[PDB]
Amino acid sequence: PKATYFSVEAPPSIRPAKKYCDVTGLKGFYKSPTNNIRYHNAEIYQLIVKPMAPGVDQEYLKLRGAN
Amino acid sequence: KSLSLIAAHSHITGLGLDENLQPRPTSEGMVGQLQARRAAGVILKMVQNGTIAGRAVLVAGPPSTGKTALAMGVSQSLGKDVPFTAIAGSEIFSLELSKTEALTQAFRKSIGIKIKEETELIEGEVVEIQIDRSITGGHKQGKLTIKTTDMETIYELGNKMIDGLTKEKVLAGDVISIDKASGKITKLGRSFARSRFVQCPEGELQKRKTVVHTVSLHEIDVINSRTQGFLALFTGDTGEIRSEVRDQINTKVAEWKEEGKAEIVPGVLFIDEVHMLDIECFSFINRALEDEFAPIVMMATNRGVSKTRGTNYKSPHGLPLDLLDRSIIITTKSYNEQEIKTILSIRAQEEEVELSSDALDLLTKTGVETSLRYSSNLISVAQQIAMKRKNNTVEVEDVKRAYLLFLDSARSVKYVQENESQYIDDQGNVQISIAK
Ligand SMILES: Nc1ncnc2c1ncn2[C@@H]1O[C@H](COP(=O)(O)OP(=O)(O)O)[C@@H](O)[C@H]1O
Repeated sequence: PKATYFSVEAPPSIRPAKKYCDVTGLKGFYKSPTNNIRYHNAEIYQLIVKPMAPGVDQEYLKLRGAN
Repeated sequence: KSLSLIAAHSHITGLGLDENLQPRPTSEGMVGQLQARRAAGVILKMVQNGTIAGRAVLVAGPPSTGKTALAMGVSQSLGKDVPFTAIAGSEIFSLELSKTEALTQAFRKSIGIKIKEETELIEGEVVEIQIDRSITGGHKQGKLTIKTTDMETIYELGNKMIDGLTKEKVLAGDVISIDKASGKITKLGRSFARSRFVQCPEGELQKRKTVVHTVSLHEIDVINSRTQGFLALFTGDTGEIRSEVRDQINTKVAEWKEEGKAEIVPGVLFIDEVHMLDIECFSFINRALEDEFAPIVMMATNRGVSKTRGTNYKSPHGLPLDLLDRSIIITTKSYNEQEIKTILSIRAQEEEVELSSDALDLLTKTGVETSLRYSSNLISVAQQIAMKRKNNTVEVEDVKRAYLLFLDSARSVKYVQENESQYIDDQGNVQISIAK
């Protein structure tokens, strides 16, 4: 077995990747349980993550491809 | 404060001094001895400056003139985070340690190192803890929902957190503080979910903090002396710590001060009734203040020209001459009528309910006549016999009853003198029988 277009596909990394905030992009210390959104701190949480208008969480996760 | 009942020096909340060190006539529970109180304020400002090492002060005077009150006032006005060790003259005669060793330990307990450390702490309320405990092997997994007033988040937990949460069994709604570095959770309590209680934690989970640590040099000496652990600090079997580990700790402390990750806080060592120390102890104190890491020693004595223990000659204040040379002396005087009235007023105000004014005058007259301490001890028993009469105030006749019952020193001495054969003398002669 050998292929060209599929054997040059890069395999997933063995080192665990760095976690980042979804809306700001710093360290996501916390992830909201209901929203599944990585967020940096409290004012980010209560200012963006709580009053977010529904359907925006999927396009949030679409950047990381978790939608 | 821990558990504190009413004691002798309980009214003293510090030196009653202004900003220019001039003593107020009555402030912070202390009245009188204004020259001595100004001197104690100057010594307090010395210790608070912290640039002067190894001075000795000698608080000498008549008994019951407030020397221990002055030292307790200095200790109260110093506040916390500055070490204070109050020992007596009979403590250092140890059955296991030598005299100079006990003096060295007491010297090094009053020198402190201040270290600022920044740690990590996560503290919140557990909304819900789940564990997917499908243990096909040793691996297990679970998730934790932790909430504060401004946080609500879910965590993915590794195996060691599952082990740490199996013990110290956290239910939903409990308040926990997690140290991520050491993996030690503390169950502060349960939040307001009754339907011991603690308030729900405020926002900003994962908040670093600075906990300022002050340890004495004696604890570092006990730790660095390798065969004694920190259990020697509680058990007391430190057992003749060697000089080389002390020298190593002094060099390390100088290195820490120079490189700036530790600050040294000088303290005060108080020796009550210093006249009971031997001449060997006076020699070690005589040569112990020349070390740079030596505290400000306070000594209090109430003896005249007396013998020095371990010798046979007499010396002033019960101390040898070179130790008197290496110390400045604070003098204290006795109290007149108004000072006795003010002291009894303050002690009766704190200790119990109010007195009638003629009873307070009778207390002041008795305190002038016999002793201040005898009147202060008469206050409480007069109040108790007033409660036995079922009256709120303390009258003159309750004081008369307590004066009839509880004798002072002079009446006891006199009554011993008229009844001599009933008692046992130096030669062990006593007439127990009453007939002929
Ligand atoms: N200036 C003062 N202000 C308030 N209380 C005092 C004062 N002087 C002495 N006392 C009180 O007198 C009692 C005995 O005094 P003490 O401290 O034993 O004197 P000394 O230290 O000279 O032996 C203590 O309860 C103390 O509170």
